[PDB]
Amino acid sequence: MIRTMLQGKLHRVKVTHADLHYEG
Amino acid sequence: GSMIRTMLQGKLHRVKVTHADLHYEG
Amino acid sequence: MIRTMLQGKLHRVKVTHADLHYEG
Amino acid sequence: GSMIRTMLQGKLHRVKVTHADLHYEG
Amino acid sequence: SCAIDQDFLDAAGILENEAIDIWNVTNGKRFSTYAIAAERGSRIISVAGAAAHCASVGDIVIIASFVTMPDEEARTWRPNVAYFEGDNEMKRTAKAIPVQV
Amino acid sequence: SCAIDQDFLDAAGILENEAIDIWNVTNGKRFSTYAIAAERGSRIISVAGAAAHCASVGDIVIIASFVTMPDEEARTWRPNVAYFEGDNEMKRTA
Amino acid sequence: SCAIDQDFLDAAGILENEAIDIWNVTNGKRFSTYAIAAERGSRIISVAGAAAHCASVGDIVIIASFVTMPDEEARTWRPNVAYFEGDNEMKRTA
Amino acid sequence: SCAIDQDFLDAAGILENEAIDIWNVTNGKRFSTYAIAAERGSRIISVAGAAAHCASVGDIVIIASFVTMPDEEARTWRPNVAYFEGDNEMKRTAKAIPVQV
Repeated sequence: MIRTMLQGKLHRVKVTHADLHYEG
Repeated sequence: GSMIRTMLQGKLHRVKVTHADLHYEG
Repeated sequence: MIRTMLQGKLHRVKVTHADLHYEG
Repeated sequence: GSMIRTMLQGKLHRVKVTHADLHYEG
Repeated sequence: SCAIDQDFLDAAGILENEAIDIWNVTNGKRFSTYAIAAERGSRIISVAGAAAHCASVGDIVIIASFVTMPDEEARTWRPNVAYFEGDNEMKRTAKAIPVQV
Repeated sequence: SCAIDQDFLDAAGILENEAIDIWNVTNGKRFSTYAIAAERGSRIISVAGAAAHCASVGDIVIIASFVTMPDEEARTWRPNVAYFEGDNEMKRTA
Repeated sequence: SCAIDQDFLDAAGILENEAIDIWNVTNGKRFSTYAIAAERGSRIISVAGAAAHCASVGDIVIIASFVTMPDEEARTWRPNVAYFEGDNEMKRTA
Repeated sequence: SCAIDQDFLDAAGILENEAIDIWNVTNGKRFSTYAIAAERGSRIISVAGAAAHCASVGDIVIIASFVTMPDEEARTWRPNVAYFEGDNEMKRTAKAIPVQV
């Protein structure tokens, strides 16, 4: 029986850049 | 294979939310 | 490398019953 | 373990939709 | 959750208690729940509880399940698909071998 | 986080830090997070942060966990279900 | 279904009947479905049924597949990425 | 997709090209994408393309990854959590052993 577990998290980081035209 | 299924392991059915906080950092 | 694949589907079935008070 | 990761296998980046049909039974 | 005529589960290879995705053709809503068996021949597709906010009686939906397997096997994998018309009548085929003309 | 009374986690077979899905019967919202244990006997179901946009105090929810297993095992598998009423009073059957 | 030119599937390492995520750059909608092959050289990206509520002809989308693997493998893994412009003209780099 | 200062990836155990869930505390949106590394010490959290419809500059978010493992191991599993304040300043601790009073 295989469980899905939280591996890790970044808690309450702030978005510094956002744009529809950035790649990725 | 072997082909692996995703199955309901368990559930809490119709529990009531007791606390809700946008600001609780926890 | 493990892939996630469509196992099966029911194509264009019609919902016959719906209610917020049904169990499950 | 072993602990298993979910990784981007591949992607089609910025392809354009050529056909869209609610009624295509396919 | 979502109850489904066992005959339909048999055809699609979907199991009781298996995770399923439901894609509502009528309203575009998409959600994930788990399957329960309804009586064989009932032709029932029932949505319960929270999921009843996402589908109504008469909506046309696609119900799917997914499995994992290694890449080598996945290259030749074949899904189990059942097609429906009208009042949840499952289409053949599977045509009978012609014995009459 | 979604903090959940440890007794409830035990009954449903849900582990601390396990992925869970929450289906809100009251408002129809559906989201996924992870479980953390609250004190045994507290009867707490607590939503925090982003998840507090999806549920409020008083809302009735279903909290589910999913596991993977081979087909043969899946065909005889019986989920761990706990049913609630009242002041998050737990029963074995509905 | 989401039917996709087989050449595009080959370049991204996506298999017929594999689960895919579609992220619509044009309208921000995000959904998951499965891939079916369209004829090689057709340059088709076709959405059908329910998924046609989430994308329209002309929309720019990203189609991704995810696999699972152990951590060590994951740490050196290189995804198969195909970049598009114009009349769904494919390149190896951006 | 979402670019993240490598120092933050290191602390959370999140890998380049790994599936991540992003939960937007500011607007309640929840979505899944994959991680890319930003320059170490940049303190960047960048959202690109379609995902830019779900988060704006200044929004507070939680970024998580999940792994699978057998139940026996999962019972004692410990996630890698990094906490932040202000302008993406990672909090200790990890406190220094008291050597001064």
